[PDB]
Amino acid sequence: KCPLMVWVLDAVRGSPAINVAVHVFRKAADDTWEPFASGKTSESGELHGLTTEEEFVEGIYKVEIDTKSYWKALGISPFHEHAEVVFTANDSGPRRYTIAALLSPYSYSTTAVVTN
Amino acid sequence: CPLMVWVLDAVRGSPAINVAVHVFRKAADDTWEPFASGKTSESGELHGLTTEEEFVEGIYKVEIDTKSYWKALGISPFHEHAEVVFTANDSGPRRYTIAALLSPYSYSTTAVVTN
Amino acid sequence: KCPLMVWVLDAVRGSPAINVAVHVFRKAADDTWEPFASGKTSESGELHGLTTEEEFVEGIYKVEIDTKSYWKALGISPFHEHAEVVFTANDSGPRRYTIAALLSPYSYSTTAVVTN
Amino acid sequence: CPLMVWVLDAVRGSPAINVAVHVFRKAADDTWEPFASGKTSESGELHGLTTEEEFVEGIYKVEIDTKSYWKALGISPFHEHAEVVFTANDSGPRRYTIAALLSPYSYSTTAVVTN
Repeated sequence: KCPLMVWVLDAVRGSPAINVAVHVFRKAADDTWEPFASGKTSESGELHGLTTEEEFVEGIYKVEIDTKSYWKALGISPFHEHAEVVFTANDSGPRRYTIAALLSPYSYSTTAVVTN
Repeated sequence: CPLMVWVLDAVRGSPAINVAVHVFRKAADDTWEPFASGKTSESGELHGLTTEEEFVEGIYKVEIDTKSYWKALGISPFHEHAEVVFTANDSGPRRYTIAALLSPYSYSTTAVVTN
Repeated sequence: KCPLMVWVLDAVRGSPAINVAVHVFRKAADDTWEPFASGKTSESGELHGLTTEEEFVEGIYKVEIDTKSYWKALGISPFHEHAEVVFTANDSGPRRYTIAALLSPYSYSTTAVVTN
Repeated sequence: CPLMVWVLDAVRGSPAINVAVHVFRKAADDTWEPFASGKTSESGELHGLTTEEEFVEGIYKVEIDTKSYWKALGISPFHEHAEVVFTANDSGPRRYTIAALLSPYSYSTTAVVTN
């Protein structure tokens, strides 16, 4: 159903990271990043419905997570401007991508869960 | 130095100083016997826990006292402590660096094992 | 509903970590760890139904995740015997705990998501 | 040394050797201008990227070429590269250590900022 989902967690509060802006880009033929989809994480730290199976073709995608704005709204001084997750989407049978990001003011981790 | 612990603070972006660390070794009776202990330095490092002679094969548990660290900084954390349990020197002596990255509700640990 | 859930992900395969044994213990008055609940992660890497709101009283709990057996079944030589997550469960209004663990052969990370 | 990069391999429990790193600085026209580059050593460290004089205030992007690293090891990874984007030296000169921990489908990055 949903081919690309983003989950964001807050490692300082131990909670979902709510209202985090997320911008997805697709690399164009001229090597520039073209806006593809965007949204804000929900109360559960999830962002669903970014794209459809039809539109999400093979290509290089960048998921930018606006971490600095998130920390600033919480009164915390962070290190990063934003987190970037860059990957190739490949048709190798049925696939769904979940990008999980765990945020700390001076650190972050990201993991991809790719399922059939 | 066959066993070292390095600890970083992901909130401050700095070494985690004065973090207590207790190391245990599993005895023949399956209990955890105290093996070594210390506190991280201003660089977040803890050296000199043991010697090549004393660090024989066995199952070791490195307990990093993260709750006491966060409490001293006025932060109420989730975990009591981080626990790193591993078999050491089962294919001969190795040097181990246990790296820990701390957040109030999360931590990560990684081992760098060198021959 | 479910007060304690465990999620386990595999950072080498980018997938849920399936059939991972998980043992939960509660610290007794004599300072020993008493078995409390156990199970295996599902096809989604989740373990639900470990306990009930009635049984999950305030106390110190240890969640042991049998990572070495998981890696060995995949033909991978890991560092840790198991991962341990030790925490105090506190009544501070309605609370649900999700313990998330991300596994690599020589590293792991754990995060707690505590919600109302 | 005001900017250093340390990279670890979470699969092998070892430093990640020969990892290419490219650093960019945001120009007045909002484009990313090449700033410095290098490869991690046998210890997983990359030193000497820049000097205190050249490392002025600005927004920097440290690109760690993780896909090329995993491909050279016969592992097909998820990410193209890891990207660490930050404002540097906005309250005066600081020393930055960017630490990255790599797995085929995951990575973590942490910054240690010292004055």
